[PDB]
Amino acid sequence: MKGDTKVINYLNKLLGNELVAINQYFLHARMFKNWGLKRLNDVEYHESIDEMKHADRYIERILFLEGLPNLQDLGKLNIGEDVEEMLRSDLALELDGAKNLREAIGYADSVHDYVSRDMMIEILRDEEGHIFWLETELDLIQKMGLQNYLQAQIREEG
Amino acid sequence: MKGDTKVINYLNKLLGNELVAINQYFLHARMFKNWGLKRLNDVEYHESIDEMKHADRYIERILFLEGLPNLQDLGKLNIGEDVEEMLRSDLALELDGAKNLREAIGYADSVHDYVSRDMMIEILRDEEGHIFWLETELDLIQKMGLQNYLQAQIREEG
Amino acid sequence: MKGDTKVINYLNKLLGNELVAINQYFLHARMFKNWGLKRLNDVEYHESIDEMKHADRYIERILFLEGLPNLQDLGKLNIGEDVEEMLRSDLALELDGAKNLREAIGYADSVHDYVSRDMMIEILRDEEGHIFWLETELDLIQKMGLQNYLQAQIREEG
Amino acid sequence: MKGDTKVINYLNKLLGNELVAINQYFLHARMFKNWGLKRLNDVEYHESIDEMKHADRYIERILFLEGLPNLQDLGKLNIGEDVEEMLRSDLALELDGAKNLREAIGYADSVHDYVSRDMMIEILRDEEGHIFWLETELDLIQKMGLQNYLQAQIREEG
Amino acid sequence: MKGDTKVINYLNKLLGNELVAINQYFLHARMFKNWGLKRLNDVEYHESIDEMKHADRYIERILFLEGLPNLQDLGKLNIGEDVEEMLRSDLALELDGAKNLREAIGYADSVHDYVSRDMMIEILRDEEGHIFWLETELDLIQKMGLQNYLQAQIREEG
Amino acid sequence: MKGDTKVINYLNKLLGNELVAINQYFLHARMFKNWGLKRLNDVEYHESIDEMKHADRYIERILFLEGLPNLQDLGKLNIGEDVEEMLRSDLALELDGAKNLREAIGYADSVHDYVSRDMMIEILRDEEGHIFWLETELDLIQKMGLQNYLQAQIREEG
Amino acid sequence: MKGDTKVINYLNKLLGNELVAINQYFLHARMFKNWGLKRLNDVEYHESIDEMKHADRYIERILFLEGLPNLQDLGKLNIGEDVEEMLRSDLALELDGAKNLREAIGYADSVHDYVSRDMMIEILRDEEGHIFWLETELDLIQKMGLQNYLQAQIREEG
Repeated sequence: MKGDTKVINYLNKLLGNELVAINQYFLHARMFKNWGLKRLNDVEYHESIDEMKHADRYIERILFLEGLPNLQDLGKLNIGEDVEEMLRSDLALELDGAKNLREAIGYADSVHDYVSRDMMIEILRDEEGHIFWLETELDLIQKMGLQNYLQAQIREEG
Repeated sequence: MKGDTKVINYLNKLLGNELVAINQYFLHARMFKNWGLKRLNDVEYHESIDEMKHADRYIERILFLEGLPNLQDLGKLNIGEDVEEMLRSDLALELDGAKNLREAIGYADSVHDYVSRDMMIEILRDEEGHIFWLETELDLIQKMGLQNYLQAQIREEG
Repeated sequence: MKGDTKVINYLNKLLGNELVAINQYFLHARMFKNWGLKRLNDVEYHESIDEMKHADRYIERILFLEGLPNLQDLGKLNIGEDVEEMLRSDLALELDGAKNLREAIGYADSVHDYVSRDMMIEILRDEEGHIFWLETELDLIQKMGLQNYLQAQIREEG
Repeated sequence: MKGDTKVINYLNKLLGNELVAINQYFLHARMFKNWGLKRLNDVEYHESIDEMKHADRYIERILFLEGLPNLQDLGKLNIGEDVEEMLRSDLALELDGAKNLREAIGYADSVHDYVSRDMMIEILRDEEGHIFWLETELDLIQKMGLQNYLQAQIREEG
Repeated sequence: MKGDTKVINYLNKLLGNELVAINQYFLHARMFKNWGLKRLNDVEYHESIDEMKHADRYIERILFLEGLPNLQDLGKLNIGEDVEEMLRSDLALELDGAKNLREAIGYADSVHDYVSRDMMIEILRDEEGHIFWLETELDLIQKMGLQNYLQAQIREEG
Repeated sequence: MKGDTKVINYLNKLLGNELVAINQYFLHARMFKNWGLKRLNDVEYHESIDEMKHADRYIERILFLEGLPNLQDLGKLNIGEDVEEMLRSDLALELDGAKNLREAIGYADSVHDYVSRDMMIEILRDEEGHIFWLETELDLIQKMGLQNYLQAQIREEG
Repeated sequence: MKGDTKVINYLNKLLGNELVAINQYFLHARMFKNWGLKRLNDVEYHESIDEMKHADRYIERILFLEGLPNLQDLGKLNIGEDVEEMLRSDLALELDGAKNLREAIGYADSVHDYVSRDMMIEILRDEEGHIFWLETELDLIQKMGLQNYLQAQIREEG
């Protein structure tokens, strides 16, 4: 079903955001894992998987709307070197991504692509949940100190 | 069954205490939650629920005794800005409420409303249990230091 | 995550509405219960519980957006003296609340806070379901007469 | 298998009756439901479903006999404005349809289409069961009065 | 609850679209069945059922909003004579309907009927899923040829 | 444990191959899905997942050996436009990847990194299995013709 | 089956390494246990058991190849006096052992004793897993501090 050209462009831009997040979160997860921070590995790895699910939704929607998914261009990753820097990088990435989503959601509404909009709002809802988690962790590092914080990550939280 | 007017006035005063506590504990709970202090959220939230149950008992008793439950007047909340201030505020609230409960229990006995008294003694027993928990938590903050204390709250206890 | 100030003000206004409904529905329920109208107590009590859930959603959303939930100011309750007056009062409360919600949902859209909007639309949907029930019960009082209507409430509808 | 042309015309006429009943009973059901008359909604909705099953049998039979099912022409609905008027309209509809069925069954026998006849007699048996329920309900409205009658519909009849 | 008059008119127009689709899909289904194309009968029949569910939602919403559901006027059916023509007819119907849905969704938003809007968006999401299926099947007819396509329909897919 | 620098360079090169395959196979998969070729979607999607697992093994091994995983550089994808072209592109990618693996396996042996070698041989064994599947499917397209081949993909194989 | 004499000498040397590790890890384990460091006792004890399993494989392989297993000569143990020193001693022991293993694996290949080689690669894979754990724990001591580190060992991890 032929979709709006600019909606398809937005979907490819958002897909682009997801491809960056997938790689950044996956590497951060395994860096966490390599440092023995099992709890952070677990959360970060599942964020990575969650972004794959988002990318999948963008890809299928683009194909349905008869556009061409772009998995070729990969934006800049920002891999941190310590736990706080890594989480702060994820947070900045999520905030950038949420700005893009808001714009796309607004535009999709204006050209009456309510199904694309509905999908993006669900994804945005997922992203704000991740933003909440990040902000909380970043504050906890300051509140309990880095040594306690790292100690709180070495066992899985199940 | 027409009750003693002053007993009903006491029950409305105690109900008023409960209405303040319900709101104060519920907001403190979600503030804890927003900070990632899942254990404190869990306890604080269930205290709020417990105060709803106490309010319910007062409301039903007042109606049975043919009085008019007053849910319209809401006393002063004292919302804290950090964990210790919030727990100290809850404790002061509990101690004030216990003073009121003691007065009512004495008065109900004097006019032979033993069923109202029996109800209030159970509630007082619940409140001293809460007072015990608060005093213990406040002492632990001092004994293990705030950083260790916050760390001990980020996972649910169960 | 720093939210829009006017959205946060809307959320606090809506929270204020919920705090009124919680108390109004709770007292109405126990009045129904005190009269032996078990069916009405059951529905009314669970509406009270449902408004607590709505308040909870507003409170968590406000805290996330870094605003201050206001549980201190309690609006006017309108407690009825007979079944029809109580239900009509609940209905007026719901209709007033729905106007406020519609306005907030519109504005949330205009500043691209689609997650707050999504939350509020779910709540509005709950409220219109409650309005449907109220309108139905009020009509049934007139159609079967008050004596039959009351008789129909004295046993639980499981 | 090439059927009798006039038999096919009868089946299309009967299908036409079913299409009317489907819509009339479906709307009547949801009007009942909207008024809180759950028992009537339940029965009326299932009659609508049963008329769909009848329509289905006609459609399949017509196609087998190599005729063209007519779903395009929709006869007059008679939507009532109150419960008694709605049930009396359903009853008149059933009686008109039973007349049509009797004529078709007689003709089908006459041209030796015994399988179409057998199908139609099963449907006629279903309809007389519905006519029985309607006559009963209409009599009960008079015998117990409308207020009692409506009270008896507000709960599901297990 | 008195709704917006034009929203109600939209809902009746959409209900009208559904009434056409119910009949068109039901007849197409049984034509498929009569040809031995069991897989197409199964999908097409369940589309008809799905459109009945959509109609039900419109009817109940209209009644809640105190309007009058119109089940009397039936728009033009376009019954195909071979498989490709039938599927293309369904597809044109779905596309026409999606246009109406988009228009209604935009208008409901403008008068703050967010619950009617939310219902319609769910329905639009369903229809685009049906549009996807239709486009796929039509392409498969071209890609594998009609003889292979028909062979692929004669057993149930499950 | 500080690894051999050139081994780490090989692992990053092989990771790079995996990153291309992950994206190429995922897009091909959903293209198959969009075409209704359910069997091909299922296989292609699971190949994509298998390459993610391989990438995961490289990333963890690089980190253990104290190198820096490179997820930033993404090589050329070769997305096909029809089924045969897509499978041939996958096959060329796999053959290129196997050449790189053979080189790396030889080199790792020469510097006594037997654990890296052992890991790569397992991965090579997986890739040759995929190569077998691709070559088989490509031959089958020619042997049964494209129309029969496409028909054989529209149902899941399980 | 008469084996290569030099391979057998390698197997006896590696067996000697295992005999040192078995005793060193067992004593470190019970020293940990005596200090109340239950998590470390658990891991260290199971490493000792794993080295017994490795020794067992060497002994059986040596006897099969018709050599004489040497369990008489025991190399130098390096028992640490505090947790960090003990772990660093284990790590140095593992690294020395891996050097010997790589050499033996290389030589087994040159004389085509591929089964001895295959056994040794599995053991090497085990040892690098142990090296990973050791490096991680040593880094965690510095990152969270010894006091937090010790606190993190007093309960079993399972």
